[PDB]
Amino acid sequence: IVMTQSHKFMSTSVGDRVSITCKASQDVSTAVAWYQQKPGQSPKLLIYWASTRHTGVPGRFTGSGSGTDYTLTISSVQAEDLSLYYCQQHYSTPRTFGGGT
Amino acid sequence: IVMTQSHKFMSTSVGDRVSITCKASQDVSTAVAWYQQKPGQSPKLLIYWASTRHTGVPGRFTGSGSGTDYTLTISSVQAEDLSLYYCQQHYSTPRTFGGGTKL
Amino acid sequence: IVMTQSHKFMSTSVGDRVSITCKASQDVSTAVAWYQQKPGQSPKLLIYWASTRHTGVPGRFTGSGSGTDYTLTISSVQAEDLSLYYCQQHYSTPRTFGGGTK
Amino acid sequence: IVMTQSHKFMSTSVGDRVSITCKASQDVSTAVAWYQQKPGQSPKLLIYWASTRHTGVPGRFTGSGSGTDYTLTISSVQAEDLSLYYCQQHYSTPRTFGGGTKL
Amino acid sequence: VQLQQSGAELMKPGAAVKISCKATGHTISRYWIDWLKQRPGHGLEWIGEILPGSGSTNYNEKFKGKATFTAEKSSNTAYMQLSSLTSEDSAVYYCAMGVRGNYFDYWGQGTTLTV
Amino acid sequence: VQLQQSGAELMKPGAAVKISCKATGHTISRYWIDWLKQRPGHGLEWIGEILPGSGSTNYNEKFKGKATFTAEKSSNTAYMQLSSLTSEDSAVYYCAMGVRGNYFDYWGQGTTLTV
Amino acid sequence: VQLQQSGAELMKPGAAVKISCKATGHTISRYWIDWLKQRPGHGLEWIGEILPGSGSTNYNEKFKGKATFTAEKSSNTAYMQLSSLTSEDSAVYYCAMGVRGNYFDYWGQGTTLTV
Amino acid sequence: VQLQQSGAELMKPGAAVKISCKATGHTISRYWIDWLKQRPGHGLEWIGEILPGSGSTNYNEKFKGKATFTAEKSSNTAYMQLSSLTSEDSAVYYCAMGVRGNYFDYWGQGTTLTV
Amino acid sequence: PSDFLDKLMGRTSGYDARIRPNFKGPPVNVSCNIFINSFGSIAETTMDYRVNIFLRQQWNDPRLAYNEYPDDSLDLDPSMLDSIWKPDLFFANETDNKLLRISRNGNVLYSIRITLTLACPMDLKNFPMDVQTCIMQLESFGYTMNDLIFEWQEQGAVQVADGLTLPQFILKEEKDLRYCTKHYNTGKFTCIEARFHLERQMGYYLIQMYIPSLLIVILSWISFWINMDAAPARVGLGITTVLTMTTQSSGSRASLPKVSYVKAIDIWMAVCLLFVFSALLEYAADKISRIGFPMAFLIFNMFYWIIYKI
Amino acid sequence: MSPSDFLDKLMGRTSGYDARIRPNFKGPPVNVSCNIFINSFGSIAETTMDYRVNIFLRQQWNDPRLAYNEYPDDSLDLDPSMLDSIWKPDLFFANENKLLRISRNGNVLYSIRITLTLACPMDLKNFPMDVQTCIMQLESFGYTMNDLIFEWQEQGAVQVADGLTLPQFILKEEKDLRYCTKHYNTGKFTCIEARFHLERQMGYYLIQMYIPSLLIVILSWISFWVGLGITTVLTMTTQSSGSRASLPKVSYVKADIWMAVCLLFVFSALLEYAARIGFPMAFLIFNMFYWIIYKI
Amino acid sequence: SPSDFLDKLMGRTSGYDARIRPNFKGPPVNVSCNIFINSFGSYRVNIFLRQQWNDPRLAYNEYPDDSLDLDPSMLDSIWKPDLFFANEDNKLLRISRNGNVLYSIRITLTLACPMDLKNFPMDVQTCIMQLESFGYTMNDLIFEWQEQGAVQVADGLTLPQFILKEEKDLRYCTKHYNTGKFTCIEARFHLERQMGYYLIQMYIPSLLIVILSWLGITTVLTMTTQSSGSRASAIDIWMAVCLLFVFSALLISRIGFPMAFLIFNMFYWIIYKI
Amino acid sequence: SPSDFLDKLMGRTSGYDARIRPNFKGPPVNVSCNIFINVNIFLRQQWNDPRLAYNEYPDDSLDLDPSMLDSIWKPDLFFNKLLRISRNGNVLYSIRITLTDVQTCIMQLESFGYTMNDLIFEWQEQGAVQVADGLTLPQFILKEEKDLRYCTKHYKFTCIEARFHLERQM
Ligand SMILES: *[C@@H]1O[C@H](CO)[C@@H](O[C@@H]2O[C@H](CO)[C@@H](O[C@@H]3O[C@H](CO[C@H]4O[C@H](CO[C@H]5O[C@H](CO)[C@@H](O)[C@H](O)[C@@H]5O[C@H]5O[C@H](CO)[C@@H](O)[C@H](O)[C@@H]5O)[C@@H](O)[C@H](O)[C@@H]4O)[C@@H](O)[C@H](O)[C@@H]3O)[C@H](O)[C@H]2NC(C)=O)[C@H](O)[C@H]1NC(C)=O
Ligand SMILES: *[C@@H]1O[C@H](CO)[C@@H](O[C@@H]2O[C@H](CO)[C@@H](O[C@@H]3O[C@H](CO)[C@@H](O)[C@H](O[C@H]4O[C@H](CO)[C@@H](O)[C@H](O)[C@@H]4O)[C@@H]3O)[C@H](O)[C@H]2NC(C)=O)[C@H](O)[C@H]1NC(C)=O
Repeated sequence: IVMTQSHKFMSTSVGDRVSITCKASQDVSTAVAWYQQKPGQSPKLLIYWASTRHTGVPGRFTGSGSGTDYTLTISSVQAEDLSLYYCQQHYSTPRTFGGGT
Repeated sequence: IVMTQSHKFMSTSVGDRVSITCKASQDVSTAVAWYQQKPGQSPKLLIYWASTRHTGVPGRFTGSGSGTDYTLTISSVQAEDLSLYYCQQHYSTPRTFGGGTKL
Repeated sequence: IVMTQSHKFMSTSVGDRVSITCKASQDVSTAVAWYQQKPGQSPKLLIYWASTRHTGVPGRFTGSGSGTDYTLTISSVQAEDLSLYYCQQHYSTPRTFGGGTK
Repeated sequence: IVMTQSHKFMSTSVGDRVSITCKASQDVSTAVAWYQQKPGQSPKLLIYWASTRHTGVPGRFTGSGSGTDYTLTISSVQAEDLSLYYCQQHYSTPRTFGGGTKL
Repeated sequence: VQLQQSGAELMKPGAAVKISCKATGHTISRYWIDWLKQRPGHGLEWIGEILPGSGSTNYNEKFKGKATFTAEKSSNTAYMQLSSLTSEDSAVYYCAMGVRGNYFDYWGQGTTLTV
Repeated sequence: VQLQQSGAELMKPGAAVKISCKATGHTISRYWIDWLKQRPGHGLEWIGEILPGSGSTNYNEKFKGKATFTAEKSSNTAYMQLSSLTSEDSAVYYCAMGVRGNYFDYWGQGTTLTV
Repeated sequence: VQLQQSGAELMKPGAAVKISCKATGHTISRYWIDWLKQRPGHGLEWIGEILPGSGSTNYNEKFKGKATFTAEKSSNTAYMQLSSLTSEDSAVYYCAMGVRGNYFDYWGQGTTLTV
Repeated sequence: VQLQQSGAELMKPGAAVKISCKATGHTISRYWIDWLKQRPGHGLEWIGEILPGSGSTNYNEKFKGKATFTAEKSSNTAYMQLSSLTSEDSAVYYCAMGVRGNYFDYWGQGTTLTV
Repeated sequence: PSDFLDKLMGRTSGYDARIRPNFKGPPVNVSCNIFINSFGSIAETTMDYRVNIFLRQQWNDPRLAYNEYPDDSLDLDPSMLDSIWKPDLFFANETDNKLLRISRNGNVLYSIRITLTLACPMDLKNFPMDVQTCIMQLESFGYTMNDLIFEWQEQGAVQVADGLTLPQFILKEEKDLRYCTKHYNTGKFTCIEARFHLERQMGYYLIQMYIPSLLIVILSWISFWINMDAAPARVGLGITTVLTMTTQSSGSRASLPKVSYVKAIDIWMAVCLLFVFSALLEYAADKISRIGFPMAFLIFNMFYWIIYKI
Repeated sequence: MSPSDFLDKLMGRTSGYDARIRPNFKGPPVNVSCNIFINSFGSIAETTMDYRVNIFLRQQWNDPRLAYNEYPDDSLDLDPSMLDSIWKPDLFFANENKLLRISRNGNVLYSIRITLTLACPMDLKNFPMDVQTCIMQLESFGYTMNDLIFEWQEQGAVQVADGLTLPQFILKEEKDLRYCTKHYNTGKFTCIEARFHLERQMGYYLIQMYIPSLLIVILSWISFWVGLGITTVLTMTTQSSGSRASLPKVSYVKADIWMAVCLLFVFSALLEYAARIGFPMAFLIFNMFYWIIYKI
Repeated sequence: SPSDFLDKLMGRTSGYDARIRPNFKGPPVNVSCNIFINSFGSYRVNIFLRQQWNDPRLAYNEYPDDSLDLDPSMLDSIWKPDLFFANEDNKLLRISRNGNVLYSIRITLTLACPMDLKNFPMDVQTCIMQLESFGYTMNDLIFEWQEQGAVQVADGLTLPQFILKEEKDLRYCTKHYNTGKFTCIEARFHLERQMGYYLIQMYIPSLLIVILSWLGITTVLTMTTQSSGSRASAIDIWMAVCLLFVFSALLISRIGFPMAFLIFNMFYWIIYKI
Repeated sequence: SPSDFLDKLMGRTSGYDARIRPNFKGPPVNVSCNIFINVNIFLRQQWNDPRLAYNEYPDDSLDLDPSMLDSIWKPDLFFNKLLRISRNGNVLYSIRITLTDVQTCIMQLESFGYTMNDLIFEWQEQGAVQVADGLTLPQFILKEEKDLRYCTKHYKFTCIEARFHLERQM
């Protein structure tokens, strides 16, 4: 199984709702991490097991997801923190990431 | 969870036996706890688990009652202890006290 | 278990085989030890556990048997012992010793 | 025990591959050993349990086979292995060797 | 065993109330120190007990957020914190220590609070 | 391991019997010793045996009361005792010590008794 | 936990690439070091993990043979090794130390290789 | 770990032949040593092996009586006694010490016997 | 014994042994007590000891009512020891011998034999003649106050058997039977403390260690009476009394553990050597040497034992 | 109301319960929330690295199919005789008597007494500043991160017993509750640890060991003001034998340096005699220099 | 029903029998194993074991992943390799897709060491763990190894009295009993005893006894009380040459004793450097 | 031929009670046992048992599992256990057992249920005592000859004793 985003480039204004979709064909677990990759530096970790925030994540970054298809929301989106967002899957032997959004 | 008595007022007479009841929202247990208080000072207890008693006490107490019918019975009514008492159930996690039925 | 033999004597010379069996009735399968007593001596054994002999004079031992029939082959004889033989068992409560011949 | 080597004098040349039959009809095990014996010497170890090679043997001597008929599969013949050889039975108490086959 | 409380105190509406419960004779983290609220007019009500060595608690369902607890080993006292002081503060506060049951035999002298 | 039996004795009809089988080489309280009545002419049958250390016994049903035993540790002997001697005491007594089974291998030189 | 990699480096096609992920602060022989391949254009992809004390590994099925690993306790690093550099080397190599899970939080700064 | 035997030897028919397999490099009382009969013109067949520590043997049903063994610890050898030498002794006797399997890896050079 | 017992217990009535009987009931009290088989093995280094206890406990089980037989003494077979309800006994300093005497109403008297290996925390007050509290706690863990409570019996709760000897102690008949209660984060649990008024006597070490340390103190009455005109005869044996101390200070280290406060026994070890370590300075510098030290320790020897005899 | 069918409704014969499977299979990893309570202090073993104590190991987790909608009581406890058919996590210690709560939502509490003398890797550089620390690690064996996660509870899940005293040491209140998580060939495991800091007062082995050596310091100086100096180094030889009662064979040197600095200066007076104020005051300028360092 | 898909191997479905070994009438399988230690001291070692084999009767095609962990209550009905140490429940289960089983044993066994005790300060204290077979001949199992990384040591495990060296000799120890042919594997643990303690505690104060010999009614008993702490639990040549040094002073030579020690000084360093 | 016939003579019928002795109401069965030392030892018994005979299986020296023996007869010998079966039923059987001047540390090997005349115990005739290969000991080993007799305890019980003759170095 692969972890693919639905839409490649979604964008809204400052501080609006977003629906990041990470498409999977089946429901295996909630064991999905999330990443951001700013242009020029390394990808850092935000959420682990789709519920718990990492030490250093500033608040509003809240992950979720249940069922065969996954979804979340980011309420207060800053104007300087729009970059590539990747999927993650560590519940099987292909430890594949996402395409990027 | 509630611990509801019978009425809001009783009657008293010197040298008799009383019979006051106290019920709950459901039929919980036989965890009867009457508390010895007076108007003005801090409360204590008189009866716990409907039969046993704390030390340093006036020994005129006859606790009874079980199940859906509780009964607190004084042997002889004194004149130095004219005060109201508080029924408690202490088996469930809400520790609800009594309402008050003024003798 | 009654244990006795009808026949008593057989005439032979030095160099011929002698073997007389017996008939029991119960299970004494490998609990047979035929003895031998002589006048002026002690009752000695010629076999024990129906197959073997005590060490020091092993010598003359040859014997077998199963169920109620028991043999003890005395093939190349000599002229030391001349007496009356028997048949016995020592597993159950009646235990007889008998005698012996050649 | 059905055990023979049905071929004795086979053709050979420098750089060939040959199929060998240590013939059996019933099952014994997947445990044979091919002993190569030069004339007037000792049969040495080259393969054991039909797949695992001993230290000191080149990569040409590769055993194969499964079930009844087992086969030693050599890849390239040099001028140092045109000789006699034997197979072996393991899973029975008469651990007897094969008949014989010469290159 | 003596359960000593603090004196009288008057607070403004919307403030917080900090009261203590000094326990002499034994260590402060030994037994359960439960807190009760004695308000006249109607019947009484339960608040919740704490262990002063760990801090685990069992709140009432109506009183989650209203009643919060604090403990301390060095001062040998037990604390109490309040929030959103409405007109239902006219009561007498007690710190009970029921040793051999969830009923209560030892009590404090009472601390007068009102709003 | 050797056995040494006692000497002969001339008793009366109705008297007692006392003989000894000296065991030189091993302790008397270790191995079972059986006494067999070797009467000529008739058959032979089981009497009963004892351990001279524990006193455990196993008699025959027809032989209760007639056969009695006596043990002694410091003499390395086994004492056979009889009572009410009839006219069939013409038999040679044997300390049959079968060490390794219900059969018997170790024997004495012969204890000739008659009445 | 900080991880320091090597600088920019270039190799010829068909050669091998040796990079070092220096681990400062902690012992090299305890935590896993899993390696990622970040190529632009397409999505990100995974290589395979190793323990620096046993050499145990679980490669991707389509990526076997291309990736070989090497541990060294004296340098406190982990080595990525390649062979037969084709035109698909346009990627950035990372060393990700997932300590409390098989997700990744502790990364390197990035190593620039291309063919 | 090697195996060494004695030189050439010849006897009469019906005599006894004593051969040895010296173990230089290891002790004789640890590994099993099996013996073969390499007769030219016929197929080979099993004889039987012994352990020089216990002397326990396992023969073939075909060749009982002909094969007899003898162990010795002072010279670290494993003998092979023969008897009733018929016209089939034209063979080479090998000491085959197989340790990690019932196949035979550690061979001897053999000893030429014929009758 | 078993024809009418098991059929009326599990089949036709269904005595559910994996729950407590009298569902929706009060906490079923007990009257637990001890009976000593033997004391002994009181160690002082590792401060542990072993006590054998004949337990027997009571309750009122309503599923022990009979109507067929008139008998009362009904010790059952030991095969059914796990088919009954047992209170969760654990110990805080940690043929089946189970004789159970049931009644008609259900008064079961179930016995247990336990050889426990208790501990005694020793706080030094005066260790030669102290009263040392060695605790003994009947503890419950699976049940709270709402389901199970332990009690002693009313008459003769603690008792010793018929005059058995005691290794280097005697126990007072008066004891303490307070009712403690432990508190945990799932509920408060049952605590039954039996404080032992336990003394010990110097009958071991009257011969072993620290009364032979007074063999140095009676030698300290000798190493000062001699005049200062003898170098191999006064400090020739005066160097002996400080190496003999090292042979018995290890005696206060081998059979004695390390404690927190200074030892009440070992306080007269160093102060007897403290006098002679100032008289060795006077060699650079006789009536005081003759009379002084026997009138210098007796002023403290009578003063010490009056205070520390309580 | 059938009080015996309540146990049959969730487990036993009906409902298909099995302790051989993880609760909420094909789902999230079931985390537990542990809390420990030490009971009995004793036997600091500097020879065999041991630390004898028994601890109540209570843990709270969630079970989906262990719920009920029949009885009104929320926190009902059970007897320990049921755990043979009840799911339990794999607990042991890498440095190497129950109750069963069944809540309404599915919370299960489970506490046993680990009877284990804990192994303790400690350092013994210099004990007035090298605080003794014993480490116990609660790492599992049967499940990876995707099935079972261990962590401490944030509300102060670790505590010391109330009337607990301790010989030769003191025990502090604050402690670290960080992670120690493992990485094996099977996978990676969930380790959690605590540090029990142990320091002393101002020396009982001052009184036990150093005062009998300081008693020789005055005794080794009275030769200044042959049979005395050899006897006092023989007394230092006897105190060196008494300083190895149960002490280990440590490759580095111990705060052993106090015995050695008094063993060095006792024969230096006799070789000076072989060769009155200046030599005993040379110790006091170092003894005052000695104790300044150890206040760290 | 994924709950009734776990008893497909054991219990009422497909008939797995743990008292019979699968892959029968066939060759011996390769039970490749690996060990893991975390703490050893006082000889007491805690060992975690890992294993690997295969059989056709434990395969499945229902679940896609290979890493499938059972609980430790599933060992009652699986085939166990009959292990025990010849010098002597936390058991992780694992079933791969083809049939590979990563089974494990936690070891609390106490090993003993037939070691060279002569030069105890400076010996390679080689110790052995025989992980050899019990219940079969060489027709059902063969003990082999992971070819790289067969021994793993924890990072913080640096205990005194010695160090644990990095290189370890690993070879075979193949057994031969009257039952049949047993497979054996071992691991020589090259323990080197460190210096420092035996110099400062044992050598130097007994070297100091030589220094105050540079008297005779107490230096003899001074060497006696050294044996009070060195006999209750290379060191014996030092207790014997100083047994003569205390008598040589009791029986040029002012400088001769540090010259009679100078022939003995490097005599320790030449021999006991190996 | 599948392996499902292992519980054919065992299992449900054929009268295989795991407690009663072989050769029922008949001859004694003697064990020719022998030991192996490493005091930890490793004893193995072997005896004749015609009850476990077979004809449909071709191999004679097969091997069973150490967990097969909860329904297999044992001797009642009192003071990690495998078994193999021959063609006629010569069952070799061992248990991993430990046992905690020229002296003999005596051993005593007896029956529990019944007396001697149905269960006799013996040694074997060749190499009944076995020693390890490279056993070094703290200067306290045993010599090469170990004489073998009975002791014949009575309570009549069998006995398997061995005189472990030893030496003592310096
Ligand atoms: C223990 O139990 C396991 C479990 O059943 C079994 O071991 C495993 O058995 C399976 C089945 O046979 C094996 O799978 C095979 O893998 C084959 C790999 O193919 C590649 O390698 C072949 C030979 O290897 C040479 O070439 C490679 C790459 O070119 C180099 O590593 C090297 O040059 C090799 O030659 C070297 O060999 C030795 C050992 O390193 C050196 O000493 C020499 O000097 C020499 O340099 C090659 O022919 C092939 O073309 C490939 O390149 C695969 O083909 C085949 O189809 C099959 O799937 C497992 O590999 C094997 N091991 C493991 C760990 O799983 C078995 O029961 C037992 N194993 C043993 C060893 O007893
Ligand atoms: C894994 O373990 C956790 C135990 O930590 C277990 O329980 C979850 O615990 C967390 C907190 O520990 C709970 O989160 C809270 O939930 C309430 C109700 O939804 C919220 O209101 C809370 O937010 C308030 O509180 C915060 C402080 O705690 C404030 O900072 C904040 O501003 C809010 O005022 C808080 O989010 C959580 O509800 C539970 N339960 C769940 C299902 O997460 C968890 O169940 C375990 N997971 C498993 C077993 O899968």
